[PDB]
Amino acid sequence: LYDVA
Amino acid sequence: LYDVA
Amino acid sequence: MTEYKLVVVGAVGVGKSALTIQLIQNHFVDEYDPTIEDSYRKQVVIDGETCLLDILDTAGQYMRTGEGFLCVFAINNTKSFEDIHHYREQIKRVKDSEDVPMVLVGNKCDLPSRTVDTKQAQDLARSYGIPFIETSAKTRQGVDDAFYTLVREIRKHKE
Amino acid sequence: TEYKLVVVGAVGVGKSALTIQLIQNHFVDEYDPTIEDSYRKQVVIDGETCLLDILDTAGDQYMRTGEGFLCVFAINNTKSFEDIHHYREQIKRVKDSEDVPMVLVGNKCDLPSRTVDTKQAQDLARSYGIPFIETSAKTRQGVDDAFYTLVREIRKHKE
Amino acid sequence: TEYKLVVVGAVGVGKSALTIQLIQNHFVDEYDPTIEDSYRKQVVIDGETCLLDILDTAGGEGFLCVFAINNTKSFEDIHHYREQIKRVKDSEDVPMVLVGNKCDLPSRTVDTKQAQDLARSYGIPFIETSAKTRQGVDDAFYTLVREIRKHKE
Amino acid sequence: EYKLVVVGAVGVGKSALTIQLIQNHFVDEYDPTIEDSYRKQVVIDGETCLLDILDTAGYMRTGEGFLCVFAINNTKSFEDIHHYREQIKRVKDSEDVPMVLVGNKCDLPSRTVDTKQAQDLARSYGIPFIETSAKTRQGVDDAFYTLVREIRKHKE
Amino acid sequence: MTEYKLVVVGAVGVGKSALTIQLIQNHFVDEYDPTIEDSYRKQVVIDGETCLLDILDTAGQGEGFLCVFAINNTKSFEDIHHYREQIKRVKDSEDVPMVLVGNKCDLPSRTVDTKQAQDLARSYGIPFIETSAKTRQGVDDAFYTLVREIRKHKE
Amino acid sequence: MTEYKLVVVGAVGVGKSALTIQLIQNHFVDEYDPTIEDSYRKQVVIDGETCLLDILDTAMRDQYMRTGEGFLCVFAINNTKSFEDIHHYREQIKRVKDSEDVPMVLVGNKCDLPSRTVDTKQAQDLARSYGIPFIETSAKTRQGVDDAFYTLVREIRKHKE
Ligand SMILES: Nc1nc2c(ncn2[C@@H]2O[C@H](COP(=O)(O)OP(=O)(O)O)[C@@H](O)[C@H]2O)c(=O)[nH]1
Ligand SMILES: Nc1nc2c(ncn2[C@@H]2O[C@H](COP(=O)(O)OP(=O)(O)O)[C@@H](O)[C@H]2O)c(=O)[nH]1
Ligand SMILES: Nc1nc2c(ncn2[C@@H]2O[C@H](COP(=O)(O)OP(=O)(O)O)[C@@H](O)[C@H]2O)c(=O)[nH]1
Ligand SMILES: Nc1nc2c(ncn2[C@@H]2O[C@H](COP(=O)(O)OP(=O)(O)O)[C@@H](O)[C@H]2O)c(=O)[nH]1
Ligand SMILES: Nc1nc2c(ncn2[C@@H]2O[C@H](COP(=O)(O)OP(=O)(O)O)[C@@H](O)[C@H]2O)c(=O)[nH]1
Ligand SMILES: Nc1nc2c(ncn2[C@@H]2O[C@H](COP(=O)(O)OP(=O)(O)O)[C@@H](O)[C@H]2O)c(=O)[nH]1
Ligand SMILES: [Mg+2]
Ligand SMILES: [Mg+2]
Ligand SMILES: [Mg+2]
Ligand SMILES: [Mg+2]
Ligand SMILES: [Mg+2]
Ligand SMILES: [Mg+2]
Repeated sequence: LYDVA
Repeated sequence: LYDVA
Repeated sequence: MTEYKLVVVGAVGVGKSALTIQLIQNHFVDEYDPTIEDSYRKQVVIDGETCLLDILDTAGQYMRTGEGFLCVFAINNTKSFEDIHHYREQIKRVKDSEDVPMVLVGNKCDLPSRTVDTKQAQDLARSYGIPFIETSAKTRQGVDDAFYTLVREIRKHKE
Repeated sequence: TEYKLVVVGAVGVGKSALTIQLIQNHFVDEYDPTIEDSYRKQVVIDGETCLLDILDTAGDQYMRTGEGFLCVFAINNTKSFEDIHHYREQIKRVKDSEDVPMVLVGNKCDLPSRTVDTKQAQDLARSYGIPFIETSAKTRQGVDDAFYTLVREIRKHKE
Repeated sequence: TEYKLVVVGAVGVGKSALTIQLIQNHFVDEYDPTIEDSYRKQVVIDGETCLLDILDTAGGEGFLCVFAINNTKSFEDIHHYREQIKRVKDSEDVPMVLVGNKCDLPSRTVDTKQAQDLARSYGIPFIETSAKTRQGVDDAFYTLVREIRKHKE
Repeated sequence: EYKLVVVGAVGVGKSALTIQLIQNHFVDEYDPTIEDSYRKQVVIDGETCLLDILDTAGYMRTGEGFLCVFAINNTKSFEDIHHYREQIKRVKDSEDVPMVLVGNKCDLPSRTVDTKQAQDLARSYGIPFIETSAKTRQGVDDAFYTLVREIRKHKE
Repeated sequence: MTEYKLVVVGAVGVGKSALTIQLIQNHFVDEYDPTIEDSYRKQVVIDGETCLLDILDTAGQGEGFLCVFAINNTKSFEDIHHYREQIKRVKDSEDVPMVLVGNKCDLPSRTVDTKQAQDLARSYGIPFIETSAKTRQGVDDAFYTLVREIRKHKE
Repeated sequence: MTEYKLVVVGAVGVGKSALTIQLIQNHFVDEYDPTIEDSYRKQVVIDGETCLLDILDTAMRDQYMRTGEGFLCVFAINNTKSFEDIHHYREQIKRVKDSEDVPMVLVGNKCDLPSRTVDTKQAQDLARSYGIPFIETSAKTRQGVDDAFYTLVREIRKHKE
């Protein structure tokens, strides 16, 4: 529920 | 990381 | 019985002991070994109250039961003044708390050898709310005021 | 005298930029929406001497003693504008109260690249009575007014 | 189409913390200031596509002379750094940008005045980064490219 | 006919002031761990006097004028002035010794010790202040010359 | 150059240092060790003139003396004559400039009326002000008015 | 942006640098080593504009004495040799630039001294014999110190348009 792309 | 100088 | 367990953090050569041993032992410590730390104590008629300052003149190299810490920099320094965050976040890290009673005091204000204007020595202290005073163990300025104002900060936090 | 505020919102709206333009005074080019400290600053609020211990939340002790929430959307967004109920009810969900002091502000009104007209940014805010303002941390517009107006909302609720 | 940048500065300022935050994306809690690789990354720099092959030195087109806003020694070491860069390139006009790192800290002494009139004493841009926030972190390197573009044309 | 001393820390430019006024060129580097008793005649201030100077690095009894010097691109040095203020008053066991606090190396744009500090401190003894930089020969001679005025004063 | 060498005499507990250090170093000394004394100094734009105050904050154990009592004292107010005649005794003169000031007048816990703090001051001609280092009241005017007394005695 | 590359030519002992370091570094240079010459600079709110004075006290040097957009040819008003080296540094400036129309301003420096011989007449008819403006500076005073540099920009601006 975060990460990057 | 004690030293005198 | 009424008591308080206080700590005195800071760098070496600022005056950590000079405050501990001018408020307690009552005379300007010409020099005290910064590589030792005893847990000093003294009863004083603190604020219309009878309290026992079991202080600790720490030097690194207790700090759980630290009720009120005395994080202290030097006004004729700057390295000691930039170590505030590294002595600040230390105190928060151990107590794992972002609201621990404290007071950042500016020691050795008796020198004209001074650089850290009261501005920096406020906006920073204002940046944790916590009080600020300007001591000088050669004079006994806010020396007692520094410790006394920590007690109120302890009284507050609980209630 | 003191208040412990919170700033809720999505990523990319401006949550911290308001907290770090009212407090630290400069447009933060980019502040990671993945870290949150409990910032603070004393200001001469509204004929009064008050402490804004804010919190730039990014999804304890605060999200309960959140005396006033800065639920904020972006005027050049749309999903963030649509996210405020999941932020509207969240605030009411925890506090289990249908009357919590909050102010819906519209951030980044500095952009001409905008779609969310003031109508939206009113009839929605009129559907909670709580005030609305239009901020932009690149300008410091209603930046202080959003926080200031929240204080009036706290003072009211109690009395 | 690329640019070859360098990052000079003292120990304890945050030379690498910028250099790995903007390239590898995370605040390096502590990077041993005794090593230096020639880092690189492709980014859509400013309406263009360029390759920032950098080098955070510790003891060439655009240097990143960097001081710490919570320092003083590093701030006063910039001539020993601003002459060094001029000394190598035997040129009195080499593109650079003096940035003030780690402005996230309230334990700060170097006011923005110092961190301007000094930068204004070479014209070269000034920003204030803090690799714990990614503030002007990219802005510092991005602005350096602009300084490279100028000098040619 | 004056015996002067140049007190200061390492890295301020103690030697740079003594060898640019006397030997006339910017000393690219002087090994501070050494100290001669340097001298030079100059037609000081409408008068003919001999500057037998001393670039101390840690006379200290006949030091008629101490050139207590800090670096405007330092701070540890500017803070040490008390450690050097009291030194001079300690030896001479006197709270009134002719001196002049000068801010050396004002040529560098990396300056933090503003002229305010470099005055209210100097104002906290009355003793004059100037701003030298041996790369320029600015107040370099002015610092030594104005010390002479302070020696003449104390006597009369 | 223009200067004045002043001395601040009085008992312990009045605030001899609180006036020296609030005029000069600018902040209420919450407490100052009454067993120390430096010869403090400061340049100020005294009275349309550029004069240097090289003061002295004596505690025992000169051009103009700042003989001072506490308005919330009585022992300190009754040592004036002994601090008076001390000043006369050294300068072996009955006409030395000074100014008797009443310090710590910011306190409501006061007993020494302005009457006493005048009839006594009127019994040497020399002025009288009421200072309080917590406020910076006549603090400077106490020192400033001394300079005029020095200027007078000369010409 | 808005930049201007200026040069300060003159003899030794007039105060070429004193004007460069009073306008920029803001204090009276009691004595500056005449054997050195850096390319000083400073941003100022010039004349309803924002311009950058990259100056050069002469005593890259090709790069400047070649794009010296405006030269500050300066004599001392308590001199005469420096005032006679007028024709030697202005032919110099028009030699390199191979131009008889180079923006410049002849200033009379150190007009603070009562020991002056070069009347304002000389210090006009000559400046009138290139049209270029004249002012009277003194770095210990900051008189026309900035006025000399500011008026040079006007001459740079004009020459183009
Ligand atoms: N002998 C000596 N004393 C110093 C030096 N630097 C500071 N002091 C004095 O030492 C006093 C108190 O020492 P302190 O700083 O409390 O020891 P620490 O706090 O454990 O490092 C201060 O009031 C200073 O004035 C030094 O280099 N040598
Ligand atoms: N150029 C650029 N700017 C960005 C980008 N992401 C964020 N920003 C800027 O940073 C702000 C969004 O991040 P921010 O609002 O501070 O995160 P939050 O406050 O925690 O929600 C916006 O105002 C943008 O101007 C990006 O990818 N590129
Ligand atoms: N892991 C760790 N990091 C620290 C500590 N103290 C400071 N830091 C962070 O580590 C960084 C220092 O590394 P850095 O300055 O990048 O090394 P340099 O640029 O090569 O000199 C600073 O930005 C601090 O924020 C510590 O005790 N431990
Ligand atoms: N730029 C530069 N200057 C240096 C270097 N090494 C030494 N110096 C100079 O060496 C001088 C220190 O010696 P000096 O001041 O004459 O000795 P002192 O009089 O006893 O303090 C400084 O003025 C520096 O300018 C170097 O590597 N680079
Ligand atoms: N810690 C402490 N400080 C005091 C006490 N009484 C007075 N002071 C401080 O000492 C200051 C007065 O200094 P003063 O007595 O006038 O100097 P002196 O008269 O020459 O000894 C007052 O402003 C108080 O702040 C006391 O009982 N304890
Ligand atoms: N009386 C006197 N004045 C001097 C002497 N040497 C230099 N000066 C003064 O120092 C100033 C030097 O100006 P400066 O900017 O260094 O000249 P520049 O190098 O040609 O630009 C002149 O205005 C002179 O009045 C000297 O031996 N005697
Ligand atoms: Mg200690
Ligand atoms: Mg954020
Ligand atoms: Mg490194
Ligand atoms: Mg030496
Ligand atoms: Mg006393
Ligand atoms: Mg010159």
